[PDB]
Amino acid sequence: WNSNNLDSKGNYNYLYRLFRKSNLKPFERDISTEIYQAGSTPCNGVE
Amino acid sequence: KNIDGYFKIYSKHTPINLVRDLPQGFSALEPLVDLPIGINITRFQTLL
Repeated sequence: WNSNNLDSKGNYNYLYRLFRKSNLKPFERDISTEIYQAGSTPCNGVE
Repeated sequence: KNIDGYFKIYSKHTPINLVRDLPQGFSALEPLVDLPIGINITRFQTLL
């Protein structure tokens, strides 16, 4: 159902995963805060 | 074992005589519980 008329005020607290190194398995939650690294050089946790 | 959100348990409280290791013998293990918390535990630690 729509949350547009309530959750939207907009609302940054509803978040999604733009990148993952693979595709999730069923009901697999990724809570890791690891940055997505597209280079060979270590991100060292920083962007 | 974690399967379909189910951690599972199987147990036998059973007597033996050995100091060293698993005594040879065969006892099936019935289930006790199965809490479907859906929390994959790739690792674990006993508590002593």
